[PDB]
Amino acid sequence: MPELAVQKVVVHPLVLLSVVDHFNRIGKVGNQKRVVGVLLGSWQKKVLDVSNSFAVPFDEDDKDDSVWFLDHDYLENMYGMFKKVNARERIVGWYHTGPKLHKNDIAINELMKRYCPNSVLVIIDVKPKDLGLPTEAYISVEESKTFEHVTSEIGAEEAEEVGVEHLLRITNQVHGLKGLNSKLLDIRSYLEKVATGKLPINHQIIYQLQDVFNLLPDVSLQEFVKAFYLKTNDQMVVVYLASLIRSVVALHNLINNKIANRDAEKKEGQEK
Amino acid sequence: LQSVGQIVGEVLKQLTEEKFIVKATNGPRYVVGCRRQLDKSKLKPGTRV
Amino acid sequence: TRPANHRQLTFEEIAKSAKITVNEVELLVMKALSVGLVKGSIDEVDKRVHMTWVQPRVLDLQQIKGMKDRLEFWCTDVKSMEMLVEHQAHDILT
Amino acid sequence: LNAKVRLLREELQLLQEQGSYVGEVVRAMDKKKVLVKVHPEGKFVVDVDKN
Amino acid sequence: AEQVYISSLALLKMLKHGRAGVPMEVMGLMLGEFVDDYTVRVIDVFAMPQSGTGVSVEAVDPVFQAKMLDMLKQTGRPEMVVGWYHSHPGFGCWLSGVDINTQQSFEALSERAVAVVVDPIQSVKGKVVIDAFRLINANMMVLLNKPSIQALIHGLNRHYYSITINYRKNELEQKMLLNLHKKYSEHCKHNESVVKEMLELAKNYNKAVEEEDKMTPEQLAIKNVGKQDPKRHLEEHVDVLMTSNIVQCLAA
Amino acid sequence: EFLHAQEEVKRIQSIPLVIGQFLEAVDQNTAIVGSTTGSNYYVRILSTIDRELLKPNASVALHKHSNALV
Amino acid sequence: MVLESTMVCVDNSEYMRNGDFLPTRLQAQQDAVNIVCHSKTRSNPENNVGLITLANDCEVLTTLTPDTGRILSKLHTVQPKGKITFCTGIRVAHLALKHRQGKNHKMRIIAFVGSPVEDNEKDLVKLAKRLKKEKVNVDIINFGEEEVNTEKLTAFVNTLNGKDGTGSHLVTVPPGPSLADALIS
Repeated sequence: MPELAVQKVVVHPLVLLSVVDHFNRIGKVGNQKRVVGVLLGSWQKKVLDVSNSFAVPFDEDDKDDSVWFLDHDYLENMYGMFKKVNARERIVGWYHTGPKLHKNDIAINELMKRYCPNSVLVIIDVKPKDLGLPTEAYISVEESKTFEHVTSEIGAEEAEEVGVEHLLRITNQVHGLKGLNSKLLDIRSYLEKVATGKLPINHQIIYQLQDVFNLLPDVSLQEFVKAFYLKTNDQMVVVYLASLIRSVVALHNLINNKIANRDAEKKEGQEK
Repeated sequence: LQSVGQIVGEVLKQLTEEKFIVKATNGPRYVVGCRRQLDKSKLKPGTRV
Repeated sequence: TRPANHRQLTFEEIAKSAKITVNEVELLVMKALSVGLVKGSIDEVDKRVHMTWVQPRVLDLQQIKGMKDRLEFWCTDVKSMEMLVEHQAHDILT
Repeated sequence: LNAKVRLLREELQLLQEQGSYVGEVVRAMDKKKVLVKVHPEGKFVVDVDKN
Repeated sequence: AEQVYISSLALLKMLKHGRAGVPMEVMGLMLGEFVDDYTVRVIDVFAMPQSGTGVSVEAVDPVFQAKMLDMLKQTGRPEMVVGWYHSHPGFGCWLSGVDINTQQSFEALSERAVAVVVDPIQSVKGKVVIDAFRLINANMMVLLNKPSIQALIHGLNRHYYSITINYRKNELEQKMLLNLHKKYSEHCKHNESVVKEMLELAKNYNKAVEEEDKMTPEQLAIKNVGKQDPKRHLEEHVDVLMTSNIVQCLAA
Repeated sequence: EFLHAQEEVKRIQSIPLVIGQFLEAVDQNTAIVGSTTGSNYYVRILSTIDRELLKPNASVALHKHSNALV
Repeated sequence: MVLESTMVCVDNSEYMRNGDFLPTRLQAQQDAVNIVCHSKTRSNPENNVGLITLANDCEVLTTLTPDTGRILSKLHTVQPKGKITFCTGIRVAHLALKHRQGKNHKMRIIAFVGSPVEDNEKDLVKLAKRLKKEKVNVDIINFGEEEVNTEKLTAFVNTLNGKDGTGSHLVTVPPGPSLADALIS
């Protein structure tokens, strides 16, 4: 089944491409700035549907994280024109490129908060971090800075979907290993850090691992599984029995076809 | 005078969210569309359109 | 020091350590279990308590070291399964 | 296998068309014409085809 | 002739806005660049104010366009207007007497401007329905009898001449698309999917057996007589059922 | 390539559509339909749908201009 | 006078609500901003002003605009609070001047400093030379730090000096009551 959540974000494919285009066109890139914009869209009962976006200019200092420049007024006037075009376009959130977070992320957030308590922050990188979905969404309010593993899926309107198409187990398994490796890197990292007296001293991180191990996996290993297994083969044995029968049934329908083809050919003179 | 003429119809039933049954008087029975600017709350079962 | 291989432990060992009698531990686990300090079930067929863990255990450091090697073994096992799949055809559900 | 594919692309092209009226022939005449009464419509004398 | 090149991003932008517009006319301005008169690039487009009466030659709003250009200029993407779009939704792709007049005003301003028309209601076919237009403006409309033709093209101007619609692909946008499907969340989604099926199997099994029992006496009865469209259906049905069971099997 | 062709055909006619009611199937891919305009035609029908699970009382959507059963 | 975009630095801090100025330091500032904006705007309609605050926490109240009304509104709502944030104020204004919402103009900062600024001189001189490269001028109109605190600021003007276009000006008035007739120099 697909993953769903309390709040949910749907981000349109149109939106994503727009960021790709913004990064190359503004031509400011090659200074390695944050490419930031405001996201617009359609929201209802508890669904963010990101219907629209627009880029915002920004210039930040390249030797100070306290000194950055952004204009509010630009947001009102442009918003005003959008309201005039389509009134089904509310302020949902904003976007930042990532792939790392800033202190300053907190600073763009305070502003969007005012306009609506819920401001989604989407971390979008074209440059492929992940070979599944390379876009991840968080929703943040400060305590400190929170995050949320809110689903991201690509819904669409009728027009949007056709355009996409104009332009144009095994998958599971590659991803599965991937995930293992990401955690693996983190442990090696943790060991290093602890060795060299670096901030990690988080209780949570040890706590999650311990429980996880107790359970064990069952697509490998037998160690914890063996008692469960005894039941398991018996159920599988039955599914297979069913499968057998149906293969004969299929085979039979193929015989009917052949006999008919044979008859037809034979009487004709024979020609395929 | 530039503005478009208005044909009278009744909805028989709602097929899809994009398809409706109307029995119009430019021609006969038709399956027709509906604007995406219009409310769902206005879809009501058996109305004049 | 490995995964769990059981969590059944009998009253006799605990009662000795606790220095309360065999009768007392039954009543006690029942008091403990009400609170949900104990997550577990009580088996009265061998007079053993099957425990279910939930303990914090704050600051592990040594276990962590071991944890890094065990996880590593796990990455390899899935990898093997993957190789075989790659070799033969293409998974198409249709 | 190729023949069947060629059959498909053809079919799309033809489909824009304009139909035929149903009638009933009242009687044939030797001018090589037929009198037909079309059902919601009137009756006409029409000139037979080739085949 | 001429070739207008429409951006990858651009087509999608055009389609969304017009669809909202349905069935009233929508126009906007097109931005991009000119090289020679041979090539037209359309990088971007913006919408102007809406009308339920229909577009008009005096329906242009000077403040709006002026203002927007500044804000786009600020973002670091200024360009001139290469021409304009207007919608016809099922009012025929062929331009009206009214639109030619409109079209003349712009071309008074320009030296040449393109009209791009989309039919958004005929865009719900599932592949593109876009048309590009210009006026009859000789040069290479002159390229039954031989003195007759050159003079005819000369004499009369302002007849409908559609032109070629194209695009140029861009590698980054192409890759983004492939990711938007997958046979972050996807990692979980795949694993989940394998699990869920197994639980349900008990129910699935029962439905799967039911279909098979109904289907068999039928093929026998049909065996006697000629064939009909349900026998085939019934045979086909069984084939698919079986395929589905494998996937359930595959999950463990 | 076979698949690609199959996509095109379903598109060719789409809504709005006119209604008629099926009189009879004359033969393979030919039918006599009577339209609810009350003008009866002899028509083409595209091969993508069953031709003897169609009822003799079934109302049918035909195109307007081409008059073929969609 | 000249074609220039000025970022106006208002100093909102707790010395600025004190009645060592008749009647209120914010009110005395307020008249001065008003005189300067009308003189400049009158020269040409092209001129632009932005507002930024040199105290509390640095904020850009407004970007480039040629309208007196915003300017005035902000000062009316305030009860001034804050501490001096001078070094960063120069830096956020400086970044703003680079890219505009107005017109292509020259860069000036007009600043009121009604509070006792103490800086780390060495870093400050580095920032002074970085400004000089981009050729940015700053004018400080200072009071409330002559006879209560040091004049480090004389050095600031001096350091930037090497030409007139960066030679800037320090307009010094006593901490006692003064009403802008001499604070508009």
